[PDB]
Amino acid sequence: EFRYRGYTLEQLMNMSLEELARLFPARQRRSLKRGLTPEQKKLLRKIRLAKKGKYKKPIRTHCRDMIILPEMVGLTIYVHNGKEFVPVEIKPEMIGHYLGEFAPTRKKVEHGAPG
Amino acid sequence: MAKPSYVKFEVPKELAEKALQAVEIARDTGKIRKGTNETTKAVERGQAKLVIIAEDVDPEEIVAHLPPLCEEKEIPYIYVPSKKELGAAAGIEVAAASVAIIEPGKARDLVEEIAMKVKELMK
Amino acid sequence: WKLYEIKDGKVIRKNKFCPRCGPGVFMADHGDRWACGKCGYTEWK
Amino acid sequence: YNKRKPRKFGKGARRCIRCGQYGPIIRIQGLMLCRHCFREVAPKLGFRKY
RNA sequence: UUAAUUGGAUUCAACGCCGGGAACCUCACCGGGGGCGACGGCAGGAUGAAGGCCAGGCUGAAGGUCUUGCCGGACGCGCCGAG
Repeated sequence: EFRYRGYTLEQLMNMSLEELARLFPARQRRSLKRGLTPEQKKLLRKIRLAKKGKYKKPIRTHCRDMIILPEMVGLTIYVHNGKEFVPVEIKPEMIGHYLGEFAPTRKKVEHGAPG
Repeated sequence: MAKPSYVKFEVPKELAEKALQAVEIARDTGKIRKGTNETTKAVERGQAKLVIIAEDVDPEEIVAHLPPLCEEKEIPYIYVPSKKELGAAAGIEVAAASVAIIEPGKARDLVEEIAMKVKELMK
Repeated sequence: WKLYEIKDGKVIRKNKFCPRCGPGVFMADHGDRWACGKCGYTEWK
Repeated sequence: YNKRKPRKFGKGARRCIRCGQYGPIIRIQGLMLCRHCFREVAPKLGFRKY
C-alpha cells in the first residue's frame, strides 16, 4: 500500500486543501498558501473535468511549477520542457513534488573524442 | 417605366433636387446614415428625421420595408430617382440605396420644407 | 435589413434587442440563450 | 498580447535612458543611466576629478 | 554534448572580462503559436471591420483558430515601390 504522513491516497483525497498542504513541504505548502495563477486554476479545472469525463482531450500543459495533488493521481498529462510536451502519468507516489521535475530539459551529456 | 410597388406618391424633379441638397448639407454640417440596415435601425431608434430612398434600386426588398415602417413611426420619407445620385450626395463611391438623416444641420430649413412637401405628397 | 421582416403593418425582428444599449442592437439567437456579442452579456432562455 | 509584461523588479525593470542597454544601470538618487553612458555625461553633471 | 549552454574576447594586450547581479525578462540560442506591411500606386468601399463577444472542438493557453449568433459604426484586406 501507499503511505504519506499516515494517510493513503483516498484518505488524502477526502480532506480539504488546508491540512493537505500542512502535509506538504515548506516550498509547496507556502506556494499553495499564496494562491494559484490564472493558468494553474484553468489547468486544474481542465483536469477535474477530464477526471469527471467531460474533458476528453489529451491534455497538454506547460506549468512546470505545478505541485502535484492526490486528486491528480491516475491520469496522464503532457508537460512542456521547451521543445515538446513529454507524457507523464500520475501515480499515488507523486504527491508533494513539482511537475517540472519530471521533464528532461537537458538531454544526456556524453563525451566524444577531444579536439 | 412603371414606378415600383413600394412607391406611394410621385416626387417632382425639383423636390428630388431639394432632397439631394438636404442630403449634401446634412453630410457637410450634420449626420446621415448610409446604408439601409442603419436607416432601419434609426427609424426603429427614432433618430431618423427624414428617409431618402432611391427609385432605381434593383432589389425591391431592401427598400420595400421603408415606406410602411416609416409611416408606422411617423418619420417622413422622400424619393430620389437614382441611387448613384444618393451615393454621390452621401460622399461615398459606392451607391447608397437609402439615407436617413439624423441631424439636418443647416438643411433643417430645407428638410422642414421638404417634410412639408412630403406631407402634401401623401394627401 | 435581412433581420427585419414586415407582416400586416408591423416590423418583426429576427434577433432580440439587447436592453443595455437600447434598440437597434441585434444579439445572438443561440437557441439555448440570448447572448450579446458586444460585451458577453448572456440571458439564458 | 503584443505588450511586454510590466516588471517593477530585476534587471529588466531598468533600461537606461540614453543607450537603452538592459545591464549596468546606476540609480544613485535615480540617475537611471548606463555605466558606459556616464563618461560622456559626468563632466557636464558637475562631477569633478580629484 | 545538447534545442541551448548565444556570441564576443587570444600570450604580454582573453578567461571573478562584456554580465557593473540569467527562475518570465535578461536573449543575442532552441521549440511552438499569434499579429499587424506604415505612406503611396493597383484593387475593395456604406455591399457594412479591420475591434471585441459568450457554449465549446484545436490551442500549454487566448474570439488566436473554427461551428455557433451578432454589433460598434466606420475606411480598411491584399500585390509592387517603400516600409
